Amino acid sequence: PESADLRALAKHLYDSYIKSFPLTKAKARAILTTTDKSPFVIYDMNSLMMGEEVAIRIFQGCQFRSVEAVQEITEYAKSIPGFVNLDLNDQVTLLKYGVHEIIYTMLASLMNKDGVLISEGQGFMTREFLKSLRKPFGDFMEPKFEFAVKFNALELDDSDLAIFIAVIILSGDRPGLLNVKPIEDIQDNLLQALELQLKLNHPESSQLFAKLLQKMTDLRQIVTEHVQLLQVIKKTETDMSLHPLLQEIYKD
Amino acid sequence: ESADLRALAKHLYDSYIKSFPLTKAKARAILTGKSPFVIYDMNSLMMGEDKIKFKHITEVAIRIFQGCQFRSVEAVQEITEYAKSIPGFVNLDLNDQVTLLKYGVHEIIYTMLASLMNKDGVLISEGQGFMTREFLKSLRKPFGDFMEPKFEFAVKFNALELDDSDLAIFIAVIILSGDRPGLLNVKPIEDIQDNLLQALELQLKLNHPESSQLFAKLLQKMTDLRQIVTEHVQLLQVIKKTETPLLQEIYKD
Ligand SMILES: CC[C@H](NC(=O)c1ccc2c(ccn2S(=O)(=O)c2cccc3ccccc23)c1)c1ccccc1
Repeated sequence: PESADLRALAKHLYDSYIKSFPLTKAKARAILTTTDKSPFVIYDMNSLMMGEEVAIRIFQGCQFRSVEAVQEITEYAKSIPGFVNLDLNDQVTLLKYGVHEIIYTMLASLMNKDGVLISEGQGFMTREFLKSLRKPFGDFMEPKFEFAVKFNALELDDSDLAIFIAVIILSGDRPGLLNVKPIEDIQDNLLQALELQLKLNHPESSQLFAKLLQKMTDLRQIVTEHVQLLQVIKKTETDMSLHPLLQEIYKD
Repeated sequence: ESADLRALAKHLYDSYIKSFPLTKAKARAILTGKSPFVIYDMNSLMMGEDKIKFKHITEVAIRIFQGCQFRSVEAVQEITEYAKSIPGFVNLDLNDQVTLLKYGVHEIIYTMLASLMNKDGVLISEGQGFMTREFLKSLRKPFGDFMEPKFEFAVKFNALELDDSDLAIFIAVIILSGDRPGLLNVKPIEDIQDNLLQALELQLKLNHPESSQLFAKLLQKMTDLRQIVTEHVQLLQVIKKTETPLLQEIYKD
């Protein structure tokens, strides 16, 4: 039926997602669970030193990946049908507020309860090593880990994720949007696509669609705690700097 | 099974009716016209206190806040009784029942508060009154900023045009959240909620067939509710930091 259109939309978004994100969840899980693709593990200072201030070295590295990620997400967004046709100011707005939610959603795919893949999967940084950086740097990663642990339990694959993150981008409740309605119509179509996708890809997973949507609460709260941490760093490390792209994303 | 979900929908509606005296259908009749005393300024407030029987009258802003808390306490008892009607709820671990209510009553209170609101104000005292939104945000800081976010929420929420039969099932879903901190047996909670969510989905499709993804949009509101509740405590604490005994006990939250 029009189901066909919805499948086509799912298929389109999956395709674009692979084109946009060079480290998929499927690649990630395969690394986490071979010989040619095993990661070097950083769990302390010497492992770090052999892998290549320390907490600032790590934070800066985290910044660069963050900037790279926003770049990927921007490319993916433009593939979402209708997105580029929206008012430019709104495109920018949608990007600014969607970027964190997508970054942490996808970061889950790179995480297990013990650590997180880095440097395209070549490296693996342990939760405890990150939990042991000087305050409050030692505390930026725990809520992401906790979220990922619950989120990974949903057992979503890349094809699921492609649609879900498209749904996130097209959030008409973002502050300062000029034309809510066209955004909401793209999102309605994306939601229907997502719903169908979940029903077909996880036909035993009861009300998975609802549980996925419910996980927006946790995402929201994570973003909030993160900006608070950024505000402390601002005043303590005045020698330090946020990347301009990241600056603009946190302005309001 | 599709008949069973409607059985559940109907049971929850009947219970909701027995538990919540002032329903949305009732409130909306009163807001549109078919008649309440209005509070739009300081003079009208005073006249309202000697017209409408207020049960909390024991600054001005403080008096209004205390009344809002009297009501909330009342609502907690209504929500509690309603939750007992939710199939499976009583059969849950007693500590878990207590936890679901404790973390759930606030989201539900704001949910139902929206049934009593429009862009211009809110029904009070069982619909005998109506306090204007302008008169609320005319109150001194921090008090002028406490109902505004509720109003913004309600406007958004009320646009979904839910009725009481819809809301009954939505509220039950909220109570049966398996992510409340400190639960001991999450399984039967999520189980019940799954059943409630199937019920809700079927309810909305049969009662709002023209609204394609109403289910999803309602689910998105649940996160809005958590944001509201989270933000509300951040003000509530500082209110215990402006208010300076048995009474404090009665309203310990
Ligand atoms: C968009 C927000 C952004 N980034 C994050 O909040 C964040 C944190 C850890 C991340 C990512 C993306 C990957 N990881 S990671 O756990 O794999 C990671 C943690 C620590 C150092 C890393 C260094 C390089 C690559 C990944 C790293 C984003 C941000 C904002 C301000 C400052 C720093 C970072």
